[PDB]
Amino acid sequence: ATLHSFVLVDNGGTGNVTVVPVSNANGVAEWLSNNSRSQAYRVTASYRASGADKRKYTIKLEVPKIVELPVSAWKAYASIDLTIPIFAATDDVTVISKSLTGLFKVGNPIAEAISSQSGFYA
Amino acid sequence: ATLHSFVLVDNGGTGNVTVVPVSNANGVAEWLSNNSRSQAYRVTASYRASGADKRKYTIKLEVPKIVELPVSAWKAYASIDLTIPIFAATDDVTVISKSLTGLFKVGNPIAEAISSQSGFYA
Repeated sequence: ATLHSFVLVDNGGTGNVTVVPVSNANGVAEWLSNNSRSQAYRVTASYRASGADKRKYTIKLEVPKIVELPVSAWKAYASIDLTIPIFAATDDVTVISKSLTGLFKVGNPIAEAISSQSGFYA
Repeated sequence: ATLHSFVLVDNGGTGNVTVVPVSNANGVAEWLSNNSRSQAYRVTASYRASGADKRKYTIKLEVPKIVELPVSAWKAYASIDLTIPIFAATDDVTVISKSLTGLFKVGNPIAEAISSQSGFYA
């Protein structure tokens, strides 16, 4: 099942965040941490076709900060649109995922930049 | 230096993909694999202010899959927009990354969905 509960944040066992499936309504897949709107981790995902030869994916993530904001959004917002051409059932496309996870890997440039409130400097 | 070479694809030593900073054209960052246009792994990144109290990140990725298309290609295209408000120097926001990786961690609903050329079903 593609729609199943998963650890979104892995702190190594203690302080893990689990998002559970709460909807699959007319296209949109929705995951949600067991919190109140304001404090909940969110994941939304759709899957459609882009023109003739490709498939499109629209993912959205909302992560709250620990620490004006009754129900107000002191959340970080992410939006991903991955457009991949249709491939034969025998092909291996694990690549894109490993590249995505490679982007946000801790100790990597971009991962490091998001943490310093910094840009990309030489 | 945020503009520093990194491993985007980690295959456990043999067949890793290193991306090197090639430009920083007065804004956008750009990492490329030592390959000809057609076959290279590509990364880009902007960093700008979104209104009064937040900042935005604009990341795009091109994942060539060795799989008509000479210069045109079986490229997987990703595009991330990450809106994050202003946070104190002392603050820990590493949860953003941890979340980003979670989402694309292999063995997870999403990594699993982009493989089978599937959507979110039960």
